[PDB]
Amino acid sequence: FGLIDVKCFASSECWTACKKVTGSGQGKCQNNQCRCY
Repeated sequence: FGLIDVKCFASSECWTACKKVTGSGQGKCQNNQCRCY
């Protein structure tokens, strides 16, 4: 679904990230990248 490359500080950031772009705040960080569903 959502896959991005911006530095995760935590999965919970990916939420605000995915939300900033779209709103689809349901996500998880990988390593230092991040993904929404």
